[PDB]
Amino acid sequence: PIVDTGSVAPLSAAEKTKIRSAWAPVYSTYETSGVDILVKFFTSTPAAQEFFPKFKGLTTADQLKKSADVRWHAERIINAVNDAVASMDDTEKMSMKLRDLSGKHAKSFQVDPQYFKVLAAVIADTVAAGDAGFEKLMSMICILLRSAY
Amino acid sequence: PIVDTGSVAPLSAAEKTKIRSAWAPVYSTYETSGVDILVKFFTSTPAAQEFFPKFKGLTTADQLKKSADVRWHAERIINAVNDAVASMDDTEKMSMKLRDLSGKHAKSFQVDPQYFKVLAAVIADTVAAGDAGFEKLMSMICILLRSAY
Ligand code: HEM
Ligand code: HEM
Repeated sequence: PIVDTGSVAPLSAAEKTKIRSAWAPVYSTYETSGVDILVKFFTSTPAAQEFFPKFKGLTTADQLKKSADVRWHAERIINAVNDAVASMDDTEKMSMKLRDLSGKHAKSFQVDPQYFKVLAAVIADTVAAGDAGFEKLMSMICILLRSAY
Repeated sequence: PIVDTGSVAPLSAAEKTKIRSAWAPVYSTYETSGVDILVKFFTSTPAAQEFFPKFKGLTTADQLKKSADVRWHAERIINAVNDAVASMDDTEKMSMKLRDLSGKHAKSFQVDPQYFKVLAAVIADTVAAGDAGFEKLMSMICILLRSAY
């Protein structure tokens, strides 16, 4: 399961390879994947909706997929994950970028840190449901995303 | 015409209104608009191509529209303009964000500052060809984008 506290063991060359494979297809059409992942997370997790101000009024999954605000937010989130995937070999660069992002979530967007893993899970199901390796990569991302809180 | 030096007169309430109108449709489907604007700029301005490292190998306009790298870069650029459009009433906020962006272009991406206006022109043709008001908004953006150089 995905964790957002403590530490997780490094990624093995084997795990990185599977991740890159499962990711390629999804990121290949990130504009669609991203929106589905975000629309899914948003609709099924009511408690977290108050944190998407620009989505006020939107409710049906159909309205969301059409809002340019939703698409932009999804494209940015989905590309952040991609940056992480592209940096599995430079864990130092991966950290700097995410810690920076952590700060923005805590100081500006003011989002409750508990949902990072909830959304991470949706991304995991969609990309490679069941793969522990990918779950490990999402854990690193969640742990770093909470580093500024 | 669009300028990237000196200063330009403030935007009148009348100009801001036309801008918001011409922009709404374009930004409404920014993922497509952005890619066309960028693909157009890139293909017709060979001299500036060396500054898009992630596009090495890409040549036909068809290849570009399919690359995820091109789409992401276009979506980011097109949204930067949108941020500016959304801030015409808070020229102070508009400056901070752009100056920051100026620094990135000069210190990291290392892009030749002369093309800002060339691309700004393509964005102007597409959005509201001929409108001086919109050209004024693009000038503010180019002047600020060169402030770090
Ligand atoms: C793996 C999880 C997540 C990733 C990788 C992620 C990534 C990002 C990225 C890259 C941005 C763009 C920031 C910028 O424009 O500078 C962003 C913005 C934002 N994120 Fe997160 N995010 C995550 C989870 C969440 C969650 C769970 C929430 C809400 C419960 C959230 C709420 C926001 C908000 C409110 C913004 C600001 C959007 C705006 O006003 O334009 N994020 N996030
Ligand atoms: C109105 C004009 C322009 C705007 C508003 C604009 C906006 C942006 C934005 C918002 C980014 C994202 C930066 C980030 O990821 O933090 C960016 C990246 C970039 N821009 Fe500009 N840009 C403009 C013109 C240009 C021009 C003319 C060139 C090249 C001749 C250029 C080359 C780059 C490069 C190389 C990147 C880095 C892309 C990457 O490696 O991910 N930009 N620009």
